[PDB]
Amino acid sequence: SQQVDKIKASYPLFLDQDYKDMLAKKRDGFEEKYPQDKIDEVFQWTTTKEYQELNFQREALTVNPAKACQPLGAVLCALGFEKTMPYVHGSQGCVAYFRSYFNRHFREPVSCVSDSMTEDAAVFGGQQNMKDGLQNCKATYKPDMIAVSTTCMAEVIGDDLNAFINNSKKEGFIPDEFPVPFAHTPSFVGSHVTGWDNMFEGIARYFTLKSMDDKVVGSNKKINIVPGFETYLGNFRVIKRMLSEMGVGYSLLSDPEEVLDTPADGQFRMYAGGTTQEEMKDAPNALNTVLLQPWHLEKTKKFVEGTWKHEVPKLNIPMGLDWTDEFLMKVSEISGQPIPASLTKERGRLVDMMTDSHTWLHGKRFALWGDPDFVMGLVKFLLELGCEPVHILCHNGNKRWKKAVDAILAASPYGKNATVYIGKDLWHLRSLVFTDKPDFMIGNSYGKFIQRDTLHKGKEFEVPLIRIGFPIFDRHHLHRSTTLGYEGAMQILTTLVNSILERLDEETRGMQATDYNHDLVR
Amino acid sequence: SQQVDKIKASYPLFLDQDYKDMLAKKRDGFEEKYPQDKIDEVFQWTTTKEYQELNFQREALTVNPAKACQPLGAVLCALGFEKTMPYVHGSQGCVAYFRSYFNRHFREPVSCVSDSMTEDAAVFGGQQNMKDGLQNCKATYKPDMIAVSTTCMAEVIGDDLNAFINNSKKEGFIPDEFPVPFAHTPSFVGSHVTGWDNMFEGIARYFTLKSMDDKVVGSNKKINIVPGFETYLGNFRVIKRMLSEMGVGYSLLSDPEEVLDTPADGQFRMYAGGTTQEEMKDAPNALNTVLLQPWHLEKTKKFVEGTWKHEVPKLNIPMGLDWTDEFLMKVSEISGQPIPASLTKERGRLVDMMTDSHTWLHGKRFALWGDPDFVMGLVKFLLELGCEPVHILCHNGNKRWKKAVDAILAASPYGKNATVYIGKDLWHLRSLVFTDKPDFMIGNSYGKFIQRDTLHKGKEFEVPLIRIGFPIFDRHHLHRSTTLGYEGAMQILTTLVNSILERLDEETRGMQATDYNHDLVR
Amino acid sequence: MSREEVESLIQEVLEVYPEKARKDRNKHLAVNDPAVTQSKKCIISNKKSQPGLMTIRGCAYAGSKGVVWGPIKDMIHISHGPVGCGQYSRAGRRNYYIGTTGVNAFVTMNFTSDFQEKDIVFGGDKKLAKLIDEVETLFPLNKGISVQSECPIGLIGDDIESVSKVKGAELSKTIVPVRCEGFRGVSQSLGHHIANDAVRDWVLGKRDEDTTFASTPYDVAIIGDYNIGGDAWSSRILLEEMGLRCVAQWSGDGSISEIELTPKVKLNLVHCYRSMNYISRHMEEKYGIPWMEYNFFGPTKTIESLRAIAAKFDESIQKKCEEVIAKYKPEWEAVVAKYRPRLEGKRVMLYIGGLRPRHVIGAYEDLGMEVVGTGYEFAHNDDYDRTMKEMGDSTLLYDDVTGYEFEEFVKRIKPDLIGSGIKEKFIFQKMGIPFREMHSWDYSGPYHGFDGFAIFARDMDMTLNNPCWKKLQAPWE
Amino acid sequence: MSREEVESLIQEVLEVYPEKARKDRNKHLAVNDPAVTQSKKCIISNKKSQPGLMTIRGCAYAGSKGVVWGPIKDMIHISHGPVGCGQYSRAGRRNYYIGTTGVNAFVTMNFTSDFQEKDIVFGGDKKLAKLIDEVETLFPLNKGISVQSECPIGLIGDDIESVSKVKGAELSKTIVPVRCEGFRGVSQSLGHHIANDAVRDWVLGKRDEDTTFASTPYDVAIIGDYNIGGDAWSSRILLEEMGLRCVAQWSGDGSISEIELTPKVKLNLVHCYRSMNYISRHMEEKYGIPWMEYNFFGPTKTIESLRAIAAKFDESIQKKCEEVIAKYKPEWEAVVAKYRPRLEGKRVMLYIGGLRPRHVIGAYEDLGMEVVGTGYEFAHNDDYDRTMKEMGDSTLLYDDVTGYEFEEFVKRIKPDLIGSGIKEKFIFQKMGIPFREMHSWDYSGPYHGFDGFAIFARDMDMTLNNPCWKKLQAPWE
Ligand code: ICS
Ligand code: ICS
Ligand SMILES: [Fe+3]
Ligand SMILES: [Fe+3]
Repeated sequence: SQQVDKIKASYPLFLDQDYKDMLAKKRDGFEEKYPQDKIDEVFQWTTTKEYQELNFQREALTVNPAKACQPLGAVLCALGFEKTMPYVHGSQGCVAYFRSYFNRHFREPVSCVSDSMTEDAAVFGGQQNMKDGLQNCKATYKPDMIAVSTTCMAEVIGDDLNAFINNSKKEGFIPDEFPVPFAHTPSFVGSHVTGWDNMFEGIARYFTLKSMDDKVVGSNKKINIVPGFETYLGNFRVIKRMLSEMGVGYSLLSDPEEVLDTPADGQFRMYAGGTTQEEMKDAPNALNTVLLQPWHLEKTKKFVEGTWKHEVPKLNIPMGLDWTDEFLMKVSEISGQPIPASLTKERGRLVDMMTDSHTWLHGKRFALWGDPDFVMGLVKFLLELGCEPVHILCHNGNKRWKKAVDAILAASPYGKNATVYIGKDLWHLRSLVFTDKPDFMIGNSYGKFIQRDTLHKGKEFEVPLIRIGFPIFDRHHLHRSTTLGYEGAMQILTTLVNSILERLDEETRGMQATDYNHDLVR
Repeated sequence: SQQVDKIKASYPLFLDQDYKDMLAKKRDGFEEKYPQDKIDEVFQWTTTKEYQELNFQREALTVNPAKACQPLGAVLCALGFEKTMPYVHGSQGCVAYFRSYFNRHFREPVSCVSDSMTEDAAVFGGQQNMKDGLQNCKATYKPDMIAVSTTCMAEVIGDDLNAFINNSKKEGFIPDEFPVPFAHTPSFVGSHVTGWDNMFEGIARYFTLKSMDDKVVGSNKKINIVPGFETYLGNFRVIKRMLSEMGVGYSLLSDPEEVLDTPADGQFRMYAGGTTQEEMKDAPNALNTVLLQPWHLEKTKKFVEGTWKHEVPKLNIPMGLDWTDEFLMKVSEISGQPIPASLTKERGRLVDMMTDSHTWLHGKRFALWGDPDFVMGLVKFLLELGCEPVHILCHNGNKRWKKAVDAILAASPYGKNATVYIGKDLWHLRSLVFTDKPDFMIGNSYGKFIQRDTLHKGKEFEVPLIRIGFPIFDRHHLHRSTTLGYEGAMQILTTLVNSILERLDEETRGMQATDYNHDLVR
Repeated sequence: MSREEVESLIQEVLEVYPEKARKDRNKHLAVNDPAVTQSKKCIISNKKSQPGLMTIRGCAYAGSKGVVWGPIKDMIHISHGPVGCGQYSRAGRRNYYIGTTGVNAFVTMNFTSDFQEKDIVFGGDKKLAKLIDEVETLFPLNKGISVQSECPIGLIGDDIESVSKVKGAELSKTIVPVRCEGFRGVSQSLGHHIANDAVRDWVLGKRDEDTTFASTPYDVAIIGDYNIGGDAWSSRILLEEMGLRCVAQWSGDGSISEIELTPKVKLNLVHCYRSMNYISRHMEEKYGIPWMEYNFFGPTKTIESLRAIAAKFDESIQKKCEEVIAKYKPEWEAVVAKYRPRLEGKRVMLYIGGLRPRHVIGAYEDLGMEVVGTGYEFAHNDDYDRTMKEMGDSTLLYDDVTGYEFEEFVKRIKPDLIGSGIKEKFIFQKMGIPFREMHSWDYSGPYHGFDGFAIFARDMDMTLNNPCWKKLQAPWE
Repeated sequence: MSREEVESLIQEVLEVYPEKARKDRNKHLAVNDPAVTQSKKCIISNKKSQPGLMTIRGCAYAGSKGVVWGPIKDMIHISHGPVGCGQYSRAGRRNYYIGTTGVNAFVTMNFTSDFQEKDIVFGGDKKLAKLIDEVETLFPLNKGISVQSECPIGLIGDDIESVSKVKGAELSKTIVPVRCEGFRGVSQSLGHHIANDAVRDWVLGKRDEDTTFASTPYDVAIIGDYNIGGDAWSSRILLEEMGLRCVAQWSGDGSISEIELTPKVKLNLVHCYRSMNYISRHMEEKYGIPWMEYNFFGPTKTIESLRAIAAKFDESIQKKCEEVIAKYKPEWEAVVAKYRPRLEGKRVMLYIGGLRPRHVIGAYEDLGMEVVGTGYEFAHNDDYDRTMKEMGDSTLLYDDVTGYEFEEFVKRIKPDLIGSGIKEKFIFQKMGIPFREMHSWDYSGPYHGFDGFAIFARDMDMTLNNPCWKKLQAPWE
């Protein structure tokens, strides 16, 4: 039943007595459910150290991974170029999924097309799909450029993207001068960040490889910035703002911030902003190229150093105090621009915030996961705050990255209880946060189920989730946040300390039991 | 006892069995405590409609007020002027309290001095205190200006600030040219916002009353901005940024944002930033004066219109969508500057966030309190979101303000269940949120005790607190936030929708009980 | 409205396409005439999508793993292949269930083989066998395993059928191989068909020889309700109030024992014909169980459905049906009285998957609303046969609509409300048109049944009449 | 060291003052000599503050309402006057208690008469009477009412004593008038004295004729512990483990019945001499109860204190004392072993109210730390008498230090750590010097007793050795 003045949705509607009785009847009569005592015993067992040993002996089974496939990264990279249509050569279900994933993270329209290869292309290839799809896409959505990636169907059958596109051009399906960069993005290799790297290298090669003769390093007095796979609009914005404050000429290559933040003013803008083709053509003339997320920009680094002849600086991701300092100093050295007083003051304000919340931050134990560069930047900032990373997980990390993170940890006393895991998933992490309980988790929305499980063990065992990373599906507008630079460090510090204080307030709220510590002033 | 490797603070140390037993022994043996059944019965009674009827019959007793005394506002206003020392004529305990209050809100040093009047001044006045204090303050802290307010001791004995300061100047304690504006700030009248108004009017009069002869309205091509009592640094910053984007020349009068946000770089800066004396002297030459918080800037309005001859626009506080629009349009009309495309895009982005979050915001019921302008701006924005303000409380509001808020409420269907209370305190509001339960509270840190009480009734009766306003003592760095303009509206929208979703996640976390609704995607 | 105007609009929209794409897309757009019964003569459906045109369709893996098999709570469903497919589909669909996740229910988890290059080159059958052993060790209370093939499985020479047979015989466990590779078919619909075939071949008949389950003349099964937001529960309560015993519901909040018990029921109640007609027809042939379509969207359809279902049984059930209708009448009448004045006259366009574009029209009409356009991603011609008599004259029909087409149609028709999926939502919100998600119910619901109707009406009012839609134009421009 | 260097620093700091201010402030700054036990010949204290110099001192009302009376949990304390005073002092001091706030405890609430202009002009006695009636109606479980006068009450000639007497007789309730107007005295200290007088006159002797309380030779009262962060509880557990019975606890977590029962104890244990010496001496004269000062800051002081207290009773208590000391020895020994190497050699400056600047020194020395400077807001000359012998030779002493003075002293001395209140914290954090709040324990604690010592050591280490302090200089500056 419903009351017209207070209508109830599924929660709490299904807690009504009639629904509870009906569900109990269903369970008892037809579900053949394991007895509740068995369920409790098995759950308790899944929280144990012996279960963790079994769980970490896994070799073939992956449970709740913390990564996606390459073409998602390729699509995100393609979205950062002006009037560019991401085009995925392969099956259309992949594109439906990529679009919905990005829709739910950004709450914004995401444009992407496929050439809808079917069983027929499994024996004849997808050349006809490519020709007709390029013609249809260009005619219908009027892009200035089509950036081609691949699904695993196309990769397994070995579709030659270069030959297909060249034949499409010769046969008049699309003009010969129409830019169609391409990249092979096999989903059984690496992850979404690798797909971003491959797509970016493809675009850069397409625009610069054959015209290097008239290129002179430093002639345009700019620094190229490659952000990598970035899902916080504030990060693009803060890099632009920081370079503008220094008076440093720059070229952000793959800038999707406008197309992912269009206003709601009565019209649908399929394209907005983005790196122009002229910027990509002129990039080799820059002073140097800075890679913001080097640990998944390796192929791009190889191309930029080998072909553009730029001496790409060895810089970490500009996260936290020290790495932001190092990034700014390297930019100052490259451009000859001094670091202005505004950035010095902003740095001092971040230090001020640190000195204030240090008493609440000190010694807090964290489990965290995400992409390699983001994870290592977060680890470095946590060590700067006097916090203890305990479980550091990166499903798509590698041995070299793990060694670098271990060297970061060894440089600080606060890294003594930390362990870095690569190739492990969120079921592994669930076991870890049961058997070596941290104070909090920092990760994406998939950590909410771990918080649910730890609460099921008991309130004293619950590990609250702090949502930083990608994807974030169960909160609104957090994609507007910043994690890079002093501003990002400030936002992260605020989030962390206020999560700590919110948990403390929750634990001390009980009247006449724990509220002796429910202080007004913290 | 303590374990050296896991040391416990008061919570949870005092939950140990030995401490529990000792406290039970203390209570049983020596406290003569009412039996727990009586305590439960009285609490339950305090949650009732009959108790609320008794509570709202109060005429002489105030419990948990939601306002402070005038000189606190006067000190905040004085802090906004360059190298200015707030000087409170009266008792030193008041200054200790003002400084601590602002320290805890801003987490920054707050400079303020007293002339330490004692019982001797109660008999013979505080003229000598004024002379010696002005001399000592100027000699020691080297201010460019001393802004004098009063505590209630000085007001009750009727100390003539004008005569005292003039006598100090003639007798050589301070130079005759040294600016010493003053204002009577009686704490038994109005509240802290009234003190801000009085101090600002005093400073403006001191700098402009006697030099009006050569003043020509509009000759400096600027608009004066008076922010009033403002405790969000983001608000000053957003007003400055928005006026700079429009290319509008402006003069922010009483700008304390620099002195309340100094960097931690190894030196203590007692003064920083602030409105200059030249700006105050030249203010009458502006095109017009805009008051950001008109409902406590009445005396300032009288002086600005009567003496400067500025036609002060009738504008609401620039909060929400419509009032930000109206503020920008009035500024455009006054300055002849068009509204630029950046502000149009920012407005469209706020509208986009509204459309993205409307399904979760719609129909949510709120109790809120704070200062009049802030409260009415929040009410207007909540009506724009499709939310239902239910209990609107302003302890320092008046009848005319209440009528204006009632007219705002009547203009929207979402205001039909709203009631505006003036002169009521947080004990009244506690009764209201028990007997007509809203979904959330929006207010300052004093609402946490109401959340505690509602939780004590039961989890189903708990009303979570959303901390917006002043003071905020139990979270860190929220004073950096913004509430004005499109940016402030965006921040508030994000806070509200994510508070809603966080509560929903909490209520649906129980495994096999309510987690059927623990959705990944919201 | 104004038929000739609508065909004009169809032609003007079509002009932008190249000739092959234009000729193809012309067959997929028709102006409705309720007199027409054979929809093949007007609109074409269930064809391949045009490359490069931004279709909304999914793949067969979505239709099988995402739709049919995934909701089965007490089984573990393995996404066999590279990491993407299981990750993008993890918990994206709100097929609600009661269980202890990770212990005895597994719906919102993502089990995958996470194919690497070596698994592509040297095959993945041995990895599959080891994975199944790992599943058994780590999730002992699971009641069966399904293997949902992604694209590379079909492309490379993997044979998951023999692995499933061998391992299932070795561990005495039901292991269901599903060849739902995403390149098969043209949409989610062949995914439905493949999944139904897997159910029939590996699960449905396990208890053909077992006769220990006690049956009654009032035994029914709910087929093709996936319990989005609790829809199936909100329908089941009405059915049981009518005096029927719901032995099984497929597949939302479904368990493998319920599937195995289905052949023992007296009547199959089919909600989604598109996805479960295959198994319903099979059950009628092999077990003699009749089936019927029903509709619990809005009070008129719900009342008609309850009366027809009760008519399939004795007089006592019919009396109970009249009692249920009488008991609920004031609730939906109060809903209508409160929300019809706020929605009367408003016009809606829809674009959804295989069933809901026609199934929800009755509820809109119960709120005095008109559906001026509807269409499907992957429906078949029988679905359009039902839709045309459901829809009014001169209304627009679109099959497998492209993003550009739907945008142009909306810009011309200018409906007051659009109901579609997540990939269209923000487009039309930017266009300033209220939008309700009609797949996930915008994380709201349930909408089925009398209790669902109140939520439906509240949601449509709160979105259609929201103040945000009046603020898209800045006062200065 | 270098006594001459410190005296020169005092002179150089003083030069900026005008002549009268400089001459006054010269008497309040001294270089320590432990052999000098007559501090009056060396430093002066408990004098008026110099106007305009930014003192740290509060006022009588803070010393009475904020310090002595406010912690009494089962009474309702009325801030009589305008709104500011009660609001700024509401829950600002962490005097912990067990109770049901708003029902039978009222510590963190703010009851006030909220004086308006008409109350200033026509007086406030009638408003006070009506307020007391309203309190009785709305908080029936309150066990007494105190009236804490703010400045205007003394200025307008209001007679709160007669109102309190009349209403208390009318309602058979204890109503305690306190004339703690903020203009009285020169600091919180006269607030302490006024509050103690109110306790003596209106509460302490209510049970002089009552002989129904059963007493033992081991009855003690804790006087002058306000239970900051639970300090008094962490001390009470040690006392009870020694075999004593703590009848009363003034005033943290205190109740009015405990105050009334205090005259029945055998020994008064005074923690804060400065605030409660008045009532302790009164109790000795009137009831013959001896009193003694103790110190539970750090293992050395607490061991000495436990032994001295046990020496006042028979041999069984002394045996229990040795057992308590033995039981706790490994805990504080482990704390010392862990944290002394991290803090050995570090130098601290302090500035606090009236007791702690000398009481915490032993705790600092137990971690191998030196107090190179200390001072008081409102101490008296007996306090400096006690302070000099505990501070090192040629250390700096400052009474009622101005903000400028303390900043200059810190700039010269450059201690490794400063302990003071909230108004100095961010000043010295911006100067890059670690700072611990020594009033509120930085929202940490307790620090008293063996359990408190571990928290103290962890706090000092976490702040002193925090990495933030090494980052104040930008690498490009
Ligand atoms: S199964 Fe089908 S697309 Fe019948 S694949 Fe799709 S939960 Fe739709 S119109 Mo999402 S044929 Fe169900 C459907 Fe309808 S996922 Fe749901 S809403 S009634
Ligand atoms: S009462 Fe006094 S200022 Fe003795 S007014 Fe003050 S809780 Fe201080 S040095 Mo705050 S004479 Fe207590 C004190 Fe000491 S408030 Fe506390 S820390 S031991
Ligand atoms: Fe959006
Ligand atoms: Fe600060």
